Amino acid sequence: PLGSMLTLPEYNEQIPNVRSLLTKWAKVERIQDVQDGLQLDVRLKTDTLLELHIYYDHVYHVPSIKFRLWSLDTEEDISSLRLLTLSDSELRSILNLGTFSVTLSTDMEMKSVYYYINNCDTDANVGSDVEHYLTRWISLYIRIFDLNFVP
Amino acid sequence: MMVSDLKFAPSFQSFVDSSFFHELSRLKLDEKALYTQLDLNQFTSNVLAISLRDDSFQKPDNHNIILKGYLLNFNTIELFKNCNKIQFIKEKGQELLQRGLENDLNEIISFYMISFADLKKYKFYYWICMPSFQSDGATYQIISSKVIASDSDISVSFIKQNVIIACVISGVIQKATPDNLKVCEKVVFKDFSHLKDIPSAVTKNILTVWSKLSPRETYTICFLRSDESSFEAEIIINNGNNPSLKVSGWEKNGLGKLAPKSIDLSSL
Repeated sequence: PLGSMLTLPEYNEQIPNVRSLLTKWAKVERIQDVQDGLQLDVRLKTDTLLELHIYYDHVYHVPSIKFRLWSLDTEEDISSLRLLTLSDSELRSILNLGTFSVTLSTDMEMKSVYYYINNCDTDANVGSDVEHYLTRWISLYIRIFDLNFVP
Repeated sequence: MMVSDLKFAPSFQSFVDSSFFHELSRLKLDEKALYTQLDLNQFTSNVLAISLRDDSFQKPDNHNIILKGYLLNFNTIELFKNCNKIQFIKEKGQELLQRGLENDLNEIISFYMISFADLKKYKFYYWICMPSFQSDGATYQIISSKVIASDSDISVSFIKQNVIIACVISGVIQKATPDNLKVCEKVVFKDFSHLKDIPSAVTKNILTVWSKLSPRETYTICFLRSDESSFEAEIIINNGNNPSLKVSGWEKNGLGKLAPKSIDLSSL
């Protein structure tokens, strides 16, 4: 019964690479190593900051992406950063979802929100090999934010 | 090299997570000390990053370098918008000036957040500053500088410690205590900057203090950096014995302007 064999350990052995090639992505404003993941600050559009989180899901045993968008508005002489909640129609405009799907839900403690790229079929997508699993993944998935990013 | 001007790079860059202004409200409904584990092994835009999550309200140590800053929150956009920062930073400076003169050099580095938590429209206005003081009309210049190496036991020694500032008295580091700061060959600093040959504005604090305590001809400081840009410089403090203290220190918001920053949360 196929299913991801990716172990949280194996996933962590591979995170540094995802971090390395994710640096080549010229849109990246920042990249924090966090526990069991990476948190990037990205400039998706010239007024849209992309707060992107890469973590390891324990249900399905695959790497996952949860993010959330921010708009760089300027009040008066002060710079503002505001959380965006767009319609799935609005969202599908600024991204490249294609066959993929994202659901806007709440965070662990229902304080705020995140857009979740559905990860269920993630495995039937990336492939059999547990070797380079995180590479083949990010390579393909990242495309949802930039068709031109070459990993 | 030739006597050169000594340029300073801004001390930090703030990164306050949205998870911060929630924790605030949770607490505001039941002035506070903020804490943050300084990441010195990786800067952003060549400067230290002051990170403010939600747990920026509790010490996890007695191992890692924690900075203690202070946040005061206002009730209206009025009490906030109408409160001259210069006096605030100034006063905050003098406190720190004093603390360096009578204790240790580490006690001079700190940050301050003035925030207006408006629950009405669920917007948040804040402004952070990290004090940088010098005696009015003071200027610095490098006499000469050498490239420091961290593969040196002497460096490896500062690294192992859990402080950003220290001294060299015979080849062994030691708490930059007013007393130890009078026979110390040089001061060491885990700079909050990676700009080649340009230390952080916070260096002035080390100078202003180290001087007013143990006046010298020159002052050798060693800026240590996770980077390959570590260097030791012979500094000269000209024209500065003035009694009045001038203190700069506010960060510039995303517009480049010296204003606070807004983290709008209307959706939620």
